[PDB]
Amino acid sequence: GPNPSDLKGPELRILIVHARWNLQAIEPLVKGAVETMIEKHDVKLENIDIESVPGSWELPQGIRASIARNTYDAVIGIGVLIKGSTMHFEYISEAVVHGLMRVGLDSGVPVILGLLTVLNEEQALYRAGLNGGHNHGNDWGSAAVEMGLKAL
Amino acid sequence: DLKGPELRILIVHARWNLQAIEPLVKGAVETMIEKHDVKLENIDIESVPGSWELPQGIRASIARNTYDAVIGIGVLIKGSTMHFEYISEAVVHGLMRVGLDSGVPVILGLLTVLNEEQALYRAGLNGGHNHGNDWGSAAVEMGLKAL
Amino acid sequence: SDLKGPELRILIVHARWNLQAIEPLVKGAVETMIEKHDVKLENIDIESVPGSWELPQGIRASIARNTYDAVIGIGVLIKGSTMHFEYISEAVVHGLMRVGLDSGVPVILGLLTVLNEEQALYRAGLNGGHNHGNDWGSAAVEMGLKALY
Amino acid sequence: DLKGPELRILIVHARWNLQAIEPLVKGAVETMIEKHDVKLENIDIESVPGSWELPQGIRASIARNTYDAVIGIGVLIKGSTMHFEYISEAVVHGLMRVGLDSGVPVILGLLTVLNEEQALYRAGLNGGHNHGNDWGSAAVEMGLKAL
Amino acid sequence: DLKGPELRILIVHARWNLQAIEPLVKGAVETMIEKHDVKLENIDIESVPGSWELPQGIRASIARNTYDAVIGIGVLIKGSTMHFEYISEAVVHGLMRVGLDSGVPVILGLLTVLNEEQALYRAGLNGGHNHGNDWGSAAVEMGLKAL
Ligand SMILES: Cc1cc2nc3c(=O)[nH]c(=O)nc-3n(C[C@H](O)[C@H](O)[C@H](O)CO)c2cc1C
Ligand SMILES: Cc1cc2nc3c(=O)[nH]c(=O)nc-3n(C[C@H](O)[C@H](O)[C@H](O)CO)c2cc1C
Ligand SMILES: Cc1cc2nc3c(=O)[nH]c(=O)nc-3n(C[C@H](O)[C@H](O)[C@H](O)CO)c2cc1C
Ligand SMILES: Cc1cc2nc3c(=O)[nH]c(=O)nc-3n(C[C@H](O)[C@H](O)[C@H](O)CO)c2cc1C
Ligand SMILES: Cc1cc2nc3c(=O)[nH]c(=O)nc-3n(C[C@H](O)[C@H](O)[C@H](O)CO)c2cc1C
Repeated sequence: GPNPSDLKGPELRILIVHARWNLQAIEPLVKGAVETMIEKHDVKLENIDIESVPGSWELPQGIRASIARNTYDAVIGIGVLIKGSTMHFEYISEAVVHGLMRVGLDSGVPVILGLLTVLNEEQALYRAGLNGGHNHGNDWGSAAVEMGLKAL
Repeated sequence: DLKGPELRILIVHARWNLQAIEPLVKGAVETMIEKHDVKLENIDIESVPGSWELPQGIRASIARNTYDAVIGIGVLIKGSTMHFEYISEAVVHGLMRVGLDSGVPVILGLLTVLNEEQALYRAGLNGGHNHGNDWGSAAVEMGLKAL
Repeated sequence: SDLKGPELRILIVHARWNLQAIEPLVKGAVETMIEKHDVKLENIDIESVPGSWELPQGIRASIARNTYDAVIGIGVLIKGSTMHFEYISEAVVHGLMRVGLDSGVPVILGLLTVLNEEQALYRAGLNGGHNHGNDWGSAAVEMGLKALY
Repeated sequence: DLKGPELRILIVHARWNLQAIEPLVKGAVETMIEKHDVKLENIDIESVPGSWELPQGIRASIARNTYDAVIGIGVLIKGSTMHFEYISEAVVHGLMRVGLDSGVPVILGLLTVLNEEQALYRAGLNGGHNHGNDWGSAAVEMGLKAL
Repeated sequence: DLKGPELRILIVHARWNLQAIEPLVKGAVETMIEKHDVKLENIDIESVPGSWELPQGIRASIARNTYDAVIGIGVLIKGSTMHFEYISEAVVHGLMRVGLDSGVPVILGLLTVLNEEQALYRAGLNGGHNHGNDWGSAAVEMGLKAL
């Protein structure tokens, strides 16, 4: 499984952009990422910006717009895509993931992937720390801090 | 709660499967006007032959005029060949690229369905929800956040 | 379409694998542009390349040499015993989208990605099918005009 | 008949599955020389460990010297993992990119097969047709059309 | 018989599945030093949380220092969601991009497997061949050919 770090980033500025489809799963993820950065990495509450966009499709664009306006040491993109009856899931999952990798590489700002691509709601909730699962948001918080520091 | 009386929105839609396209365009327009105070004269509506032309039509139009947000609308239905799989992927990638290259929010109004029924259901027919409404709200929201 | 493009310059690049299917497609695109959209025969350049893989590159080279208002890329890819079909279908389609977006010139997709010969011939107007080359011709004129005017 | 006595051709090939690679390189070279009058000293041949390095080895080489066309040759065989699926796609994409970025025609000589037999058959063994010959002609034609 | 006593090599590896990663890194390093005369001081070893961070970690590092070649090592195992499919593809595409953008050879040391056993087997355990050895030799070769 994952192997996080014990790094401190009191001076890091971190941006979190999350979609709003499936808020039930999004909230615990955001909260986990924030709590872990503060309590475990000494990031300051004032240095964490939180923005939202309607859906996962908008994540790469929202992130790109925000890092052009302000300066961040790392960004976490959070969203939940659930397979439905159409091929929508397959095609936008791929476009969004590609989009996030591009924004990070174009800008030089680490973009941490907080995108869940699941078959059903249960899988999402389970990865958000509910029903006995592990909250992946925590890992994302630690990844952001680590990448923020290594980025300089 | 978001109002954009000064927003300029572009809507580019393909012409294959007009039966499903029209309700989507209409739903988007009605929602922006009636619920976000966008002005009818501030909404440009253009069309292209098919979904393949969507990225290019949008790229050309945003180079000519200035818009706060764009909605690309089309309907791709799986057929007997592999056409559907390969162009769906290319068109979706194309739309993301035009949005990122230009800095202009591009809202995805592309239905990629197995059959006609699925598209109509997502256009508000037969008891379904009209996704066009969601796209209009998204365009307004992204347009405002874009500044 | 009631659109006329007597001043449009159109480029058609087609591959040579499966000429049986390629010819009717090219022919249908040309005849439609001329007879239905008043494009002038002398304003239509026709070029060929060995295979679909070369399509994006041939188009990129040609639109850097001359000026065109719209381009139509024509090729036929048929599923074989290897994964060749799946991988290059995807790369070629992506390449044609890229060339159109990089250059600003409308690229009409005239690429058939079929499971067998019959599907391609049918889409070329044979055996009771509709010739897709006609639609491509009309799309190139429309996009050419909207490219500018 | 296309003749290119003044063309400079580059051939970069991987080294995994040499049994299939050699005949492909050989067919491409023999065909350019014997049928298109390309000069032996005008053909550079380079190798890289595997297919993954093909795009990078080609990019490096066309930055150093000037070539009219390039042929990238390699063989990918489906194995037990998903490696085949993911690098086949990335390599093919990488080869298309290098060609478009540079303006130098890149001919695809990458076989993506399910097993060894399929690759040998396409290299001209066991009653099959050597695809290397086709690639040689394609490079000459694209080399001349590139100017 | 390639020797690169003056080569500077960078190795960036993720930390998911350390059980498989360590043997891979070790095989790569040992092979470069014992078989290609690369100096232990000239090998930088960095890590990142997961495979998703590999392309970015590598890009940041080759912007700071100068390396003749890079090896990106990570292990992606198929799970219950579609995560594996989507990020395997994006990471592989990402690594090819960083290598083509920068001009620095990037050796793919990414295992995309269906289960833990497949990964350990490819790391030289349970009778398998250590793929890290192959990657170390590829890096030396591409580093030397890169000039
Ligand atoms: C049919 C359909 C299904 C969608 N499913 C999701 C989903 O599961 N998760 C998500 O974040 N956004 C989803 N979206 C929203 C998408 O990311 C975006 O807001 C819209 O396509 C318009 O840009 C969906 C949109 C559509 C039209
Ligand atoms: C065989 C075939 C099937 C097509 N199916 C669709 C479709 O379902 N929806 C759509 O908007 N366009 C479709 N198109 C049109 C495509 O987006 C484009 O206009 C044309 O390929 C010419 O560039 C299709 C074109 C072809 C050749
Ligand atoms: C195994 C194999 C199958 C091919 N199938 C097609 C096909 O169906 N259509 C086409 O235009 N070209 C095809 N090509 C040619 C390809 O588009 C191209 O010319 C060359 O592969 C690299 O120049 C094929 C090439 C190979 C090696
Ligand atoms: C598990 C595995 C399977 C591979 N299979 C192939 C293959 O079928 N063909 C090929 O040219 N290279 C293959 N390679 C090598 C690849 O092209 C490249 O040299 C290395 O991955 C390091 O970049 C493979 C490498 C690995 C680790
Ligand atoms: C559901 C899930 C599965 C993951 N699986 C892997 C894996 O198999 N290998 C790996 O290196 N990283 C894995 N990661 C981590 C990923 O590469 C990355 O570090 C994090 O998503 C933060 O951007 C996974 C992350 C998630 C959320």
